[PDB]
Amino acid sequence: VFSGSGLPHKELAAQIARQATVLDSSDDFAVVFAAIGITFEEAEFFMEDFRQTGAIDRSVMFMNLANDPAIERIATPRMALTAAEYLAYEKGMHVLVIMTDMTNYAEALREISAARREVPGRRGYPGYLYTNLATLFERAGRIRGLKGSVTQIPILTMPEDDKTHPIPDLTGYITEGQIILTRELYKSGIQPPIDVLPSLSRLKDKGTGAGKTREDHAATMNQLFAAYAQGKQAKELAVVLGESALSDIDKIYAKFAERFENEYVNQGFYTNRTITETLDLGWELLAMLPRTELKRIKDDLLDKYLP
Amino acid sequence: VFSGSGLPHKELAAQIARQATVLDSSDDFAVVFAAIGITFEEAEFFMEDFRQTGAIDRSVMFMNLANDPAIERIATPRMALTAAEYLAYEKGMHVLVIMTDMTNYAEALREISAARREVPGRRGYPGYLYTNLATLFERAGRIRGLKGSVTQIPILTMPEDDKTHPIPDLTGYITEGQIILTRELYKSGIQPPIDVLPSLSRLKDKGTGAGKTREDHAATMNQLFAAYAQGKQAKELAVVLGESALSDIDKIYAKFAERFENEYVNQGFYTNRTITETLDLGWELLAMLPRTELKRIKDDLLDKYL
Amino acid sequence: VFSGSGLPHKELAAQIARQATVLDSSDDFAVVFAAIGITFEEAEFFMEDFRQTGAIDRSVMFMNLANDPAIERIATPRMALTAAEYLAYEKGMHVLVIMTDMTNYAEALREISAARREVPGRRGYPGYLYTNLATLFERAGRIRGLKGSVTQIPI
Amino acid sequence: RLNVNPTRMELTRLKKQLTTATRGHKLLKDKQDELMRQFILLIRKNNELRQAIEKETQTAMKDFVLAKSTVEEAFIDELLALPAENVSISVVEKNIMSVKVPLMNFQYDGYLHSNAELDRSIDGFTQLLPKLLKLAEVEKTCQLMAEEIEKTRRRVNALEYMTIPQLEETIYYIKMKLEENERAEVTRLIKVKNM
Amino acid sequence: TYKIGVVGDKDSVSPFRLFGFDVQHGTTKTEIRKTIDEMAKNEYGVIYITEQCANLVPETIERYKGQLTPAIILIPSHQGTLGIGLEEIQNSVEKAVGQNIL
Amino acid sequence: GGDISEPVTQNTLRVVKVFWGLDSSLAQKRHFPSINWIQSYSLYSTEVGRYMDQILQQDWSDMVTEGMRILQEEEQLNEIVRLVGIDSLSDNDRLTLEVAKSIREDYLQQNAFDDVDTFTSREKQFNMLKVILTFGKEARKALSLGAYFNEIMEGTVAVRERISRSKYIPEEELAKISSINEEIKETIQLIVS
Amino acid sequence: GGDISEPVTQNTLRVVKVFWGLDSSLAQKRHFPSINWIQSYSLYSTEVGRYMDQILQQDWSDMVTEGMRILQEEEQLNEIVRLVGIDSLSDNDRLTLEVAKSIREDYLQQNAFDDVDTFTSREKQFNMLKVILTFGKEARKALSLGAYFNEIMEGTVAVRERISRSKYIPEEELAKISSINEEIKETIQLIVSE
Amino acid sequence: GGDISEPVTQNTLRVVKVFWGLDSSLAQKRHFPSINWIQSYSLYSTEVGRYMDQILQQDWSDMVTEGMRILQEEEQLNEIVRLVGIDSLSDNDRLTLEVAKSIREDYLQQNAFDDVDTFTSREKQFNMLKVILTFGKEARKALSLGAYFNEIMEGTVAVRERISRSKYIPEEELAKISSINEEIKETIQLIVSEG
Repeated sequence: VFSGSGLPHKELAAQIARQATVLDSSDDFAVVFAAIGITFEEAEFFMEDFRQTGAIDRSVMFMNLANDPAIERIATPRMALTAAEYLAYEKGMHVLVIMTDMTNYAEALREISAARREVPGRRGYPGYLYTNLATLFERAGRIRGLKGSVTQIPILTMPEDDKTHPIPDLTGYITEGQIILTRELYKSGIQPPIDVLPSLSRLKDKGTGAGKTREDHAATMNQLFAAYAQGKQAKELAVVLGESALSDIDKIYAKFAERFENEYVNQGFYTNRTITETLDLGWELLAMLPRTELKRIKDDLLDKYLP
Repeated sequence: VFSGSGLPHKELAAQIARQATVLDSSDDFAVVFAAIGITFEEAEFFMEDFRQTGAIDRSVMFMNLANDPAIERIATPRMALTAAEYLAYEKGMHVLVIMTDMTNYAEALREISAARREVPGRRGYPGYLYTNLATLFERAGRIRGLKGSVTQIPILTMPEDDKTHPIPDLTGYITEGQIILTRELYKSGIQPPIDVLPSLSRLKDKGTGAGKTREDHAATMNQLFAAYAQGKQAKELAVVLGESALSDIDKIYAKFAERFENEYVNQGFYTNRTITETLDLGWELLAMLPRTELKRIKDDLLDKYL
Repeated sequence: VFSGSGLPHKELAAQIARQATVLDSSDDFAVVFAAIGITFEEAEFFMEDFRQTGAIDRSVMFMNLANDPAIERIATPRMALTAAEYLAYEKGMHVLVIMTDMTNYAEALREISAARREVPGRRGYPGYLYTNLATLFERAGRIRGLKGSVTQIPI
Repeated sequence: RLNVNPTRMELTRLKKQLTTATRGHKLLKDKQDELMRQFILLIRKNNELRQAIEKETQTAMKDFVLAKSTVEEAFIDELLALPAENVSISVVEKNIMSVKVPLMNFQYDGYLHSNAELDRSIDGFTQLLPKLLKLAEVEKTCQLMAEEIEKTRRRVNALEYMTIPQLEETIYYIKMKLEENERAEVTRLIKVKNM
Repeated sequence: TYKIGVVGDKDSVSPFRLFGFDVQHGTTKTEIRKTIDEMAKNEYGVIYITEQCANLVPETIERYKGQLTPAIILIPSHQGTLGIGLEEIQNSVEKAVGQNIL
Repeated sequence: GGDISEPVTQNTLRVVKVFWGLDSSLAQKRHFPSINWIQSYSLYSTEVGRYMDQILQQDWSDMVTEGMRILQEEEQLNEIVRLVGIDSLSDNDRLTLEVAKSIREDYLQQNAFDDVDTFTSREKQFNMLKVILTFGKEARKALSLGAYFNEIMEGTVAVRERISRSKYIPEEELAKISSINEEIKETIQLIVS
Repeated sequence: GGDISEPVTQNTLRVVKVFWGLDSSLAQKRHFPSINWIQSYSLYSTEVGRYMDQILQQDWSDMVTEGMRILQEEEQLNEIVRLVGIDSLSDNDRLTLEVAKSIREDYLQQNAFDDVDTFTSREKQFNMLKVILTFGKEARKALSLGAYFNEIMEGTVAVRERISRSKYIPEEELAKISSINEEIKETIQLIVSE
Repeated sequence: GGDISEPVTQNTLRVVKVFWGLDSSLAQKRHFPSINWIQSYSLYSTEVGRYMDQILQQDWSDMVTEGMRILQEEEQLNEIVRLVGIDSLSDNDRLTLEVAKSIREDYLQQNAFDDVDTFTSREKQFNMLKVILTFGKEARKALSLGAYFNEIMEGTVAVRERISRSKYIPEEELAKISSINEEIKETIQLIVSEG
C-alpha cells in the first residue's frame, strides 16, 4: 500500500485484514504484524482493532516503535517473515504479513551505509537497497505440496508524495502491483482514497474468471478503467469551461467519474462487499454509457448482464 | 548535424558523402568518413553503400564498432583528422570529414575518465568535454597560401532530443551553426527531415554570391525562409479559426508551407540536386505567391528568373 | 531593505544615512556605514555624498570593495558592528548601522567555504549561512542599564 | 504548482507544453476578438429583427382573435389543419470562425368561407413566415456564437491565470530540484575519490 | 428536411396549423418541457414559443441554447410580450461585450 | 522513475535498432500494449515494409505510413483540442482525429489475455488496418463533395461499431472483416445522397 | 521559501497527527493567523468532534463539518469567479461566498494583539460559529421564498457587522452573541415580505 | 539558451554598471540591435543625460526620459491590448502605441551593415529623436480639439515615412531631418481646418 503522511493507510490495512476470506471455503488468516519505527498511536490503532475483532488470538506481533533504536528496524521485518514462513510452510497456516512503515526500514538501512561511509547510491541510499528489499518481499507465496501460504501486505509512505523516490520506486519493481492512496481523493472524502489508475495487481489475471470469480470480471474491469480515465479527462475540461460546450458523451463520462469515485470507490472502511455486489455495481455505472462506447466488452456479455 | 535515436542520420551521412563535391573540376575532392561506436549493421550499410556507388574511390573510411575497446573509440576521430590534415595541408586536397556518432565518442570519454577515477561532471560527462570536442572540431578550415582545405560534418544524437544536453550544447559553442533533424518531420514522411527554422549556417554568406553560386541565392533564401515561417503560421490559424477566417493571401502561404515540405526539402535520400536545380525549384515555389507579395525582391531578379 | 540589480537601493542607502536622526537631542546619534564587496564607483558615491552633506561628521565608514580578498569582505561587517557596539554601549550613543551588499557577503562566504573543502547546502551556499548571518544581525538591540542602542539596516 | 514526477523526462516535456500554451494563448485572443467583431453586427440585426417580428406577429394575432370572435367557433376549428399546405425546414451548416452556424431555408411540398377580415388575418400569418425564419436563423447564430465567445474567454482566463503560472512554477521547481540533487551526488563522489 | 413546432395558447398560435407546423398548447411547466424535449429528440428544426409559455420553463430553454438544433424562438401572444426575448439579447450581449452598443 | 534519460536506456538505444517505448499514461488507461506510437521507432520498418508488401501483394508500406502520419498529425492536433473546443475543429481535421481514434482503439489496443485477441496474423492485421484507413479515405471523399462531418458520423455508428469488434472475431472468419469494408463504401454512398 | 518538501518538514509530518500549514499569501493579505484551511489537517478532528459533542451536548461535529464544507465549496466557486466573473454566479453560489467570507473574516481571522480577540473561549467559539451558520441557513431559506441575493445583503447590513464584532464581545456578555440569532431571523423574514 | 540566470551572467551584473540584454524574440523579426529596452539599464544614464544637457544645451535628458516613458507605457498598454482587446483605444493610448512603434522602428533599429545607419552621431541622434517626439506632441495636442485617430494617420502617411527614413539621411545633410520636424506642424493643421 503506497501512501503518504496523513493518509489513512492504517484503516485500509486493518479493513482488508478484517474482511479477507477466500471463496470456495471458510478458512482463517493467521496475520503477523511488524511495526517498524511507527508511532504509538499508529501501533495502538492496530492492536485496539485486533482485540475488538478477536484477530489478536490469531496473530503474532513484532513491535518496533519510534522510541525504539533505529538499527533494530533492520532485523525486525526478517523476524516477522521468518515467523510467517514458519507458520505457513511448517505449521500449514494461511499467513498474512503486515509491515509498516517500510519507509522507516530503508532509512535505517541508509543510516548504516552512511556510517560505514560506503559508496552511496541514489539519494544517499545504498547500492544494494533493491536487493535488500528483494530479500524481504520475495519471501511470499505458495509452494508445491504444502497447504500453507504467506500473503504479504507491506506499507510505505512516499516521501514528498513522490512515486519516483528510491523507496516507492524500487519497491514497485519488486512487488506484484501496488495500492496507491492519494490526498486529492482523501480530501474529497473518498474512503478508502484509492486512485485506481496508478494502482496495480500483477496476479489478477489468473485468479479471476469462471471458477474463480464471475465470468464478466476482466471485461468490466478494463472497461471501467477506460471509462474512468476518460471520465477524469472530461471533468478536467469541466472546471476550465462549461459542461454544455463539450460533447454530451464526454458529459456522461464526466458524470460517470463522479459516480465512480463516490459510489464505487467510496464504500467506507466498514463495508464488506461480496464480489457479486461489486461487479453488479459496475454494470450500473457502465449502464450510463451507450453500448457503442463499451468497446472493451464482448457483445455476448453485453446481452447478458448490461441493463 | 543534430539528430536523435530513430532519426535517419545514417542515410543522410551516406547521402552527403556521395553527393558532396566542388563545382570547380580543378580541385581534388576527398571524403574522410569516421564511424564511432557504430553497430555492425549500419557500419556495413556505410561500407556497402560506399562501394555500390563507387564513393570509396574518392573516400577514406574509419570504421569503429560499439563492442570494440573504448580507447579505439576515442582514437578513431583523431585518426580520421590526421589523415584529413595530411590530404589537405600537405597534398592540397579539399577534404570533407564526416563523423558519427559523436555521442558514442563522448560515452567512451566518460569510460576512460572514471578509469582514472576522475569526478563528473555536467550531467555525467567530464568537465573537459568542451575542450575535448574542440581539440578535434577546431581542426578544420582553410590556411593562407595553402591549396586544399578541411571541412567537417560531425553528426551526433540528442538524448531524448533536447538541445540543452551537454553534447549538442557545447558543440554549438565550437561550431558555426547546425543542421537539425526532427522526429515530427520524419514521422510525417519528409526525407530528409531537416527542420529549416531552427537550423543555421553562420558562414553561408561567404560561400554564395556570383562566381560561387547564382546572384539570386541570398534573395531566394531569405524569401523562402520568411514565406515558410508565415506559411506554417497561417496553418495553425486555420486549425483554430477554420480556413474561412483566413485571408486569401494567408491561404496561399498555408499551401506554400505544405508544398515547401513535400517537394523542396523532401528530396529523398537517393535524390541528388545541383545548386542550380535547387535554386530554380525555389522559384517554382515562389511563383505560388501573388505578384503583389513578390515586390520584396529586386525587380532585376524577378525578371531574369521567372 | 530587499532590492535588486539596477534598482536604486544605492540612493535609498545614502538618503537614509544623511537624514537619519532622533527627536532625542542634538548629539547622541551616529551612523556606521559598512560597504561590502561593492564596486569602487558605488563606494566613492557613498564617501563623497557623506563629505558633501557633512554627514561624515557624525558617521564612521568601513569601505570594502569587490576586488578586495573574500575574507576581508566577510570581516567588514563584524568590524562595523564592533565599532557600533563600542560607540553605543561604551559611549552611550544611538548608532544606526547601514550594511550593503549582503549578497556580496554571501558570495564571499560561499567562496571561503568551498576553499575549505566544506560541503555546501541549498543552492551552493554554506549550510551555516543562517547562523553566520545571525551572528551579525542579532548584534543589534538595546541593553538594560545602558544608554544608547544599535540599529541595523542590512541592504 | 502541478503534481507530477520530478524527472528530467517530465521537465523537458513540460517546457515544450509551456511553449504550446503561450502561442495558443494569443491564438485564442485573435480568435476571440474577431469572433466578437462579427457578433456585434449579428446582434444588431437580431434586435432589429425581433422588435420588428414581435409587433407584426402581435397585430396579426390580435387581428385573428378579433376576427374569429365574429365568426362561429366551430367553423374556425375545422378550417384549421386543412392544412392544406406543408412547410418544413432545410438546415445547412455554415462556419463562422470555427462555429457551427445554421442556414435555414423554407421548403414546401383555406375554406371557401374564409371571411375577408379572417383572410386578412390568415395571410397576415403568411406575410410573417419569411421574417420569423431568419429571426430563428440570426438568433441561433448569435446564441451559438455567444457561447463560443464565453468558452473562448473562459479558456483564455484559464490559460493565463491557472495553466501557464502552474506550468512556469513547476518547470522552476523540477529544474531546481535536479540542480540540487546533482550537487548532492557530485559532493558525495568527491569524498569517495579521496578513499 | 427538418420540422417546425409551435407552442402557445389557442387564440394566438392556432393559424400556424395552416402551414403544417406541429402546434400544441401547454399550460403547465411539465407539459411544455416535455413537448420541447420530445421535439428535440424527434429532430425538430425550429420551435416558436410564446413568452407566456417560455416564462414557465426557462431551465430547459437554456439547455438547448448551446445546441445547433432545435432553435427556440420567443414569439409574443395576442396580449403582447413579457420582454424576455428582447432582454435575452441583452443577456448575451453583456456576457460577451462589456459595454453597450445595443 | 520511468525516466528514459538514464544510462541503461540511453546506452541501449545506441546499440539497438528497435525501440518499444512504454509509458505509464497509457498503462493506467489499460491501453495494452502501452507502446508510445510517437516516441517509439524501428529502423527495420523500411525493409520490413517492402518484404510484407511483396508476400501480400498489397501496398502495405503505403498503408503503414499513412496510419503513422495520421497519428503524428493527431499529436499536433490534440495540442489545440486541449485548448480550444473539439467541435471548433475543421471537418477534414475532425475526421483525422476519429480515424486516429480508430487506430488507437480498434488496432493499437490488444489484450494479451483474450484468446482471439492474444494473437493476430499478417492477413488479419492487413484486413483490420485496411478497414480503418479505407473508412477515413471514403469519408474524406464524401466530405469533399459537400457532406457534413456530423451527418456522416450518425449514419456510420452501425459500421464503426463493427470495426471496434473486428479485433474479436476468429481467424477463420477474415471474410467477416472485409465484409465491413465494402459496407462502409455502401453506407456513405446514400448518406451523400 | 516556505517549501514544505524540506526533509525536516517531511520527517516531522510522519510522526505528528496535526499539521498547521502557514501560508505566505495569507500573511501578505494580513489574514492572521495565516493558516491554510485547505492544506492543513488534524487527525484528532474525528475524536475531538465526539468529545465536544458530549461536553457541550450540542452537535458541534456537524457545525465544523458544514463550516469546512462551505470553505471547501468556496474554493471551487472562486476558481469559477476568476474565469467567468462573480456576477455569473447564481444567488446560491454568491451567498456561499458571502458566508465563507464571514467564516474567514469574522471567525478564522484572529488578531493575537487585541486584548479581547487574542483569546476566545470554547463557548464563544460555539456562539460565534452558530451565529455565522445561522445567517447562512436563514438567507438560503429566504432565497427559497423568492428573495434575491442582493436584497439580503442590503437588508442585513446592521446585523452582518454585529456578527463581525462578536469576537470583541467579552466572555461576561456571551448572551450578546446569542441574541444575534434572533435578530438574524427577524430581519431576513422581514426582507422576504419587503 | 539565453538564460541570464547563468552563474557567469549573474556574477557579472554584480560588478558591471551597464546592462545590455538581448532578447531572442527581437533577434528574429530582425530587430537589431536586439537589446531589450525594458530589462536593460544603465547606472550612468542619469549623469550622461546631464553631461549631454550641456554639450547640446538642450533638454536631452528630458527627451530620453520621455522616450523611455513612452516605451514603458507601451508595455502597460500592450497587456491592456492582450487581456481585453484593442478597444477602447481612447485615441491617446493608441497614439502612444504608434509613437512607441515609431521609436522602436525609426530609432531603436539600426543596420550595422548599412553604410550610413551603422553610425549616427549625437548631432543626428538628437534631431531624429526630436522629430519623433514632436510628432507625438503635435498629434496629442490636436487630438483634443479636435480630431479622430485615423484622420491624423491618413494625413500623416508621407511624413511618417520621412521620419522612418531619417535614419538613412547623410550626416552632411542633417538639415533635412530638421525640415521633417516642422513639416509635421503644418500637416495636422491642414486637416484640423478643415476636418
